Amino acid sequence: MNDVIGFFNEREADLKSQYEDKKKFVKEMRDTPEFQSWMREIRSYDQDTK
Amino acid sequence: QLKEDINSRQSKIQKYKDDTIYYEDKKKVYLENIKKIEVNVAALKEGI
Amino acid sequence: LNDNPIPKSVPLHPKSGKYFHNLHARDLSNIYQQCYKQIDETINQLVDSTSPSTIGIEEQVADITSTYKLLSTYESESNSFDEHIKDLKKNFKQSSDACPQIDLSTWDKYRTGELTAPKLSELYLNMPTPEPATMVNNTDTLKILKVLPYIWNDPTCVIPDLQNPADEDDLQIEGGKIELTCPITCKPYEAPLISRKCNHVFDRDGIQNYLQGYTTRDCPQAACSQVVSMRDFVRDPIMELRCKIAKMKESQEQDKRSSQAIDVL
Amino acid sequence: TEKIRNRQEKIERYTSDGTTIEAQIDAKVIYVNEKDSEHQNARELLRD
Repeated sequence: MNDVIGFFNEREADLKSQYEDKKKFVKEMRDTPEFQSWMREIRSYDQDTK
Repeated sequence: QLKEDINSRQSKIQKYKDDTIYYEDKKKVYLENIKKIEVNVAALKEGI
Repeated sequence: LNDNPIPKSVPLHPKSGKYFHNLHARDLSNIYQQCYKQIDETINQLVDSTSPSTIGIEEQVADITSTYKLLSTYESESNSFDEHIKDLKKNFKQSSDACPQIDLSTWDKYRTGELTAPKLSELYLNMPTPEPATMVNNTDTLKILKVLPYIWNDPTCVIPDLQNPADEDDLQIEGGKIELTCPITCKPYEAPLISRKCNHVFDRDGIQNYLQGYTTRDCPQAACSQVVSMRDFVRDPIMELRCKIAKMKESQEQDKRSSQAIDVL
Repeated sequence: TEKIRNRQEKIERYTSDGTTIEAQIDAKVIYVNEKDSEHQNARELLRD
């Protein structure tokens, strides 16, 4: 079970790598306001056109 | 005391034999892996 | 079942296999052989310290031979026990040699209940007893006993069927007709020797004076045409035991005669 | 492969060392048995 705990440690390291990928995704979610300021506005500024 | 030491080193020799068995197992596993990978790159080149 | 978070069954690991091979049984052989040797030497010093004036030797030989057979049975059952333990550990190692790998799926399968890896617990709690047979009776220490009874009547006699192992008490000791002196030396021998093929007792000095000079010399007695070599002869302590017991009885009767001469004078 | 070769060289050197030390312990057993006859010799001298 100590060996299994080491396997759990490597698995949680893989899960931390997955969280790093998710941080890259929320950075892609952060890269969205770069155009979402215009993507959220195309629903509003052109009232009749939209 | 040294007879018990002989018993312990014989047990260590048995452990080393089991470790060599496991190493040969993982070696043949890696051999099958590299064999399938090389036939994969073969079938790739045949066509590439 | 979920009573224990750890799985009820678990495969074997090489790191654990190291210690598993490091397992060893206690050195019972040396202590058992040394207690056997001390028991037989104390039996010898008992049968040496005996005296014909002491009455009531039957009960004492009975209890010492009961103790002897008890310790022999205990030693044999302990030998069978350690042999069965070795067989059980071999079974454990051969069952763990086919154990699966170690990962999360196997852990989950063994936690939810999977009778795949049998532990040594259930195999050791209900381990089958060896029940050893063929009681060890070929030991010379087992031949030492029973020679003290039936000797105060006629020590210089040996019944021909005394070597019959049909009786349970190591022999069939009875009165017969045998010679106490060596015909080669014509003197009561103190160092006797007898082989299993010739079945004739002779003095060591006489037999060595008769054996040297020819590479193949038969026994002086008849009814045995086969040749007897040096390796064929075996050291039977029962013969010298009987001779020294007869010498002790003679010294005791001489002391008794001297004391009686003291009283009458 | 380097694990296998060092493990097998350790196994063969341990086998040679085990043969040497088993001859050594045989000689030492004969020595302690012959000194046990010297033990009983000194014991009989003390008894006398």
